Amino acid sequence: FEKVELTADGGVIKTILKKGDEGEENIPKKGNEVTVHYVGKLESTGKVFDSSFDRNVPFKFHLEQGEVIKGWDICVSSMRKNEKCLVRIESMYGYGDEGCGESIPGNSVLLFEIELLSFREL
Ligand SMILES: CO[C@H]1C[C@@H]2CC[C@@H](C)[C@@](O)(O2)C(=O)C(=O)N2CCCC[C@H]2C(=O)O[C@H]([C@H](C)C[C@@H]2CC[C@@H](O)[C@H](OC)C2)CC(=O)[C@H](C)/C=C(\C)[C@@H](O)[C@@H](OC)C(=O)[C@H](C)C[C@H](C)/C=C/C=C/C=C/1C
Repeated sequence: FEKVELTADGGVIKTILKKGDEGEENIPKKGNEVTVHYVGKLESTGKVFDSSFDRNVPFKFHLEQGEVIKGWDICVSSMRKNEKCLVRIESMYGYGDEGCGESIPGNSVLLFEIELLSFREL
């Protein structure tokens, strides 16, 4: 499995589950609205905290605008259209010491599957 470090400290590590368009490297760019599916779980307890797959509602955000946690901007920036990946995001690139509400404690390593479906620009 194609497995790579997206930050030099190993804080964001991506394993490719299914290769996308690697032949033509069809990759989104900063500012593009991206459409993905995802599932997120805590590495510590294994608890799944969210799944757009189970909702069956694809998730949209603008890439590299700080709309999402840094490890996501870094991860999705590296994905080819139709790629499915597993990404491990250390707390510094996630929610840090604060965590996120009742579902994500402080100092949490996060594991997400992300599937890049589509992207667009105005
Ligand atoms: C119901 O489900 C939520 C998503 C939930 C929230 C809580 C968590 C556990 C989680 O379960 O997703 C989760 O799985 C998670 O950790 N995610 C979601 C998928 C992307 C990665 C991560 C994340 O960054 O969430 C994000 C995290 C929770 C908060 C941000 C982290 C980065 C930091 O820089 C931001 O500060 C600004 C805050 C939430 C989001 O991905 C969304 C889309 C973005 C916003 C809320 C903020 O960026 C915001 O600015 C204020 C905006 O500018 C936006 C686009 C305005 C529009 C109208 C709002 C859309 C809201 C959609 C929210 C929905 C689908």
